[PDB]
Amino acid sequence: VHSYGYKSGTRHLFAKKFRKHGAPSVSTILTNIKVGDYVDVVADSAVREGMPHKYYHGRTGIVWNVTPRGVGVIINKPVRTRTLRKRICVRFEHVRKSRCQEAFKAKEHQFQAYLAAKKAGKALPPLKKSSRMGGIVRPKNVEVLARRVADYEAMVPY
Amino acid sequence: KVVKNKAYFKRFQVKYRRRREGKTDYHARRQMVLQDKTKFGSPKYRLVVRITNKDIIAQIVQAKIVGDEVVMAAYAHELPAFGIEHGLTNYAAAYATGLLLARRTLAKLGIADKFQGAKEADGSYSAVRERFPFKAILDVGLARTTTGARVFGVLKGAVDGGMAVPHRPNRFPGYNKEKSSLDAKVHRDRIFGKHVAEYLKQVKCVQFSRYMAAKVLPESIEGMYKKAHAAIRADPSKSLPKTKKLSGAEKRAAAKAKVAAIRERL
Amino acid sequence: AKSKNHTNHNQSSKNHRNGIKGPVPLHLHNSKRGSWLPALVNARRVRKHNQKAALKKRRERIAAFAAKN
Amino acid sequence: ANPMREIVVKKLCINICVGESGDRLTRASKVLEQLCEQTPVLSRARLTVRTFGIRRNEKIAVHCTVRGKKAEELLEKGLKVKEFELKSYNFSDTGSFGFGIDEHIDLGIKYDPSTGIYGMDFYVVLGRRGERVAHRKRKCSRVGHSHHVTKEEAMKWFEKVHDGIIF
RNA sequence: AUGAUUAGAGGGACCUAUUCUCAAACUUUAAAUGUGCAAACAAACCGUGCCUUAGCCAACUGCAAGGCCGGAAAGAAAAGAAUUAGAGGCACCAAGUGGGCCUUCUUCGGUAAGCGGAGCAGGCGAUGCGGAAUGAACCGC
RNA sequence: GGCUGGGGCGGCAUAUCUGUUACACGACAACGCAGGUGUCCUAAGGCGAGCUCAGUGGGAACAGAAAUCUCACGUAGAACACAAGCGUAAAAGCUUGCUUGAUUAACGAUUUCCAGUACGAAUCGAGACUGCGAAAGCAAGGCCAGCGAUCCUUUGCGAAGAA
RNA sequence: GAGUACGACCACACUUGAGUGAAAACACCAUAUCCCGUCCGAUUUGUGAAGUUAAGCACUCACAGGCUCAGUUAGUACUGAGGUCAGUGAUGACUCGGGAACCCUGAGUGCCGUACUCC
Repeated sequence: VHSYGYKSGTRHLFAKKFRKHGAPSVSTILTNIKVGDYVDVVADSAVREGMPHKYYHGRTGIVWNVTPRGVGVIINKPVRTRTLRKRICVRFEHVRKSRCQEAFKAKEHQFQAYLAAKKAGKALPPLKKSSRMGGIVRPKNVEVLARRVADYEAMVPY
Repeated sequence: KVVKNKAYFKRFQVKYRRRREGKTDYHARRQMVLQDKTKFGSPKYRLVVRITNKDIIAQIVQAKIVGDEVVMAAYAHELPAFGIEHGLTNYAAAYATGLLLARRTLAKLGIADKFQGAKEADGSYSAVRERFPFKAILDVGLARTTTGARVFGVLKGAVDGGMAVPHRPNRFPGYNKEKSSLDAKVHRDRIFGKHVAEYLKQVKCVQFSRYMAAKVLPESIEGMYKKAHAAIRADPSKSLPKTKKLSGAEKRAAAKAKVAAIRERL
Repeated sequence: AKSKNHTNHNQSSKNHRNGIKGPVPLHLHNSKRGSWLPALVNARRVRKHNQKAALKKRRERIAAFAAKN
Repeated sequence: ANPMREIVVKKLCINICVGESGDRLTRASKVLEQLCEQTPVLSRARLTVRTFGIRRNEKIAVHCTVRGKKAEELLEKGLKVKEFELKSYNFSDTGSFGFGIDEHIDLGIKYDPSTGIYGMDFYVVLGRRGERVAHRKRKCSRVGHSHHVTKEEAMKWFEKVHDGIIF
């Protein structure tokens, strides 16, 4: 980076992948964003206006303001001794709802559905056990490890 | 020379199926489907008018990710139930469709008799909007929107049916454009089919063969549609009564046989 | 004399010596002045009516207490 | 199996190239209206040359397109000039024709002591009735290989009506 | 693909398929080390709960928001399924410093340099002590 | 004046923009590498519609390697004021139509550089009056370099009428 | 089992050469008073329905090109941590760990919604 411009470092970060070129698909226009929701900021390059800065590409935060064509996101940018909490304004083409929170909110459902399942039983599925615990092994086939005379002429090709 | 070179297909990117097939204009619906993000999932409909020669289709379509969904759908070919037996693709029928769609959706959504809209179809332009009427966009498709075009006939078929479709009386037939005013007369004549009723009398083997054979008098036409209009409004829901693939072994087996066949001749 | 030197050398050792303080919680500063206004207005038009209803409950719990005893 | 696929003449395109604008162009523009009965569109220049003597956007040529009954009778009227004989060198791989026609007076129009005598260029496009598929705005797609007109099939078509050819 | 590039063959140049050899300012593909967030107490999850709106819509008890009132809460199971010499957070006032240098690894200019210039870190500077006979910086500490 | 492999002479590494160095977030030096900036545009701005480009191949009076017509192919090999990168094919390119969103915009917030100061440039908004479009929508210049404190000078708004 | 209208993912869908297509559709098509638009009703726009599956579209096919997934390439290249390790060096192996890519082989050749309709 010689010139320290606005979008000074990027012929790759902002390039579209090979044979993925195109303008943004419908499915990302028909997503809707509620305030408080987590989001990935990934800048699409086929929409000029509204891009996030080079730093924010690839981060996640909590949407806060929602405007007709815009959004806004709260992202943690570490600075000298501290993390400022930055508010950026993006055109939502660059925004995708994050799956980050997901496996947790699925752990919470599979607890409650578990709990209402014990309430009056029906019992419950069995608890899987460790693979690291003991056992006798009954080998179906057994072979020998050795270094072969032939193994060396394979490592000098040609 | 050869520009279909092996490396050409290799880096080639394909346009969307509906673009290859030439069916949808993606820079268009992408602008039609979109909505203010502050309106979150708020349902937004659009009425699509697609005229396939020998027929007309007017649908009211909510658009969502898994796919578009259709509230109700009207067709020109359902008009014979209402008394329109000939010229189902003309402007007059294009008006009835969309008067059928508009009245069939307002029964669908339950609005029913609350919104009616002008029954005289002494066609004229009015601004679109104490309750605010049901609102749907017109989706032209790939048609050229030239003034007079039938796609905008369905438009005021719906408007006259109570649906609120934002428009300006710019492309309706009978519009000067030298003066900003629409002439409702020439537009009415086009609605009830006078443009067709005048062009039979001018003919009397191929052109209008079914009109002449089925003995429609050019004078009866402006009354034929008029009865069908008031019939659509009464009963909306009345309509027309009532190689196997080769497997992975077969493709390969047929191939090694085809080679050994010609490998045995030499 | 060449005075133009630039280094990052000792820095991230200094930046972590009082540590990098983690972010401020979501609940702490909201202060929505950004903001999309017609939603912001309709938020205060409610947030007033929640004051009356909540300051009324302050009175109904004064009576209901002295009512009890 | 040949129900719809008989060959027909889709368009006859006339071209008059003139390396200059001005009178002789405005005159030849009148040579076409008298002939093909349509107000012509005049080409411009795509690039400068400096040998031909043409600069860019100079209004070089005046051409016209002709379809239907005007096209057949004008084809005949121009194909009689060369006496229904032409060289198979002149058949495109797409099945089309061309004619020299150095004299439009040979095409039947009375002379005016203004315009003079111009060279004409006739070119004919033979196609089967199904080729809208490649033009229409919606659902546009290829015509298909079996259905194209061959260089040979256009030769026979010309040797079916007003016969004869030379190699 | 873009840009370099050697040779023969097949159908003088061409055309076709290969071939030898490359790229900091080329790339289909694409690591290791990294980097953003999340992992249960102002939170989230659940409800034919209710209130409020000059927000959305052709709806209307749907969606937005601030609440209220109930529900449950391995306080986070099982699956290798965390650990901590983990008191978090805020503030006032102020000094010195703002010539650095050395090293593993990465690294640019130079034939090179005990040369000049950077990256991630560790040191000397400021610190001895034990060791490499001796040495600022190496080794152990 | 200054920077400066002593100073001088030269240069501009002094304010700056794209690619690379730069080590797959961001950040990163040199008188390191390869180029730019101080402008230009009432259209080269805004919008709707129609179209497809560079090139190749067959064919057509003169007419040829090269003019214009026609057909086929054509993943951008063209173009987008300019350096470079990125992005774009029923367009962001080309042709054409109507236009002045290149105005005003209540002291809104935010990014970039960063001390999280200013300037420059930019993003997201709310209000006014609008433009193009059937409509959804698009537009507060031409994305992103093209620029300016205190003081001083200078122009615009604070029409008339009423209380 | 299919068609049409709208579609989501956007080649397992494309490209080329063949083959076959019940009904209904789709389309090609016939035409140019009226609305409308051009040099040309070609595109387009308005009227309609005499003809054909020829073409588009749907389907099948090809030891087809491409593309998708999995193998192999290969625990090789590379790489985080380590040495008072080897070597004059260039570099390399080793130790605790992560671990590729093309060619090459085999297998696949769209799928999923709403609405209306055909046997």
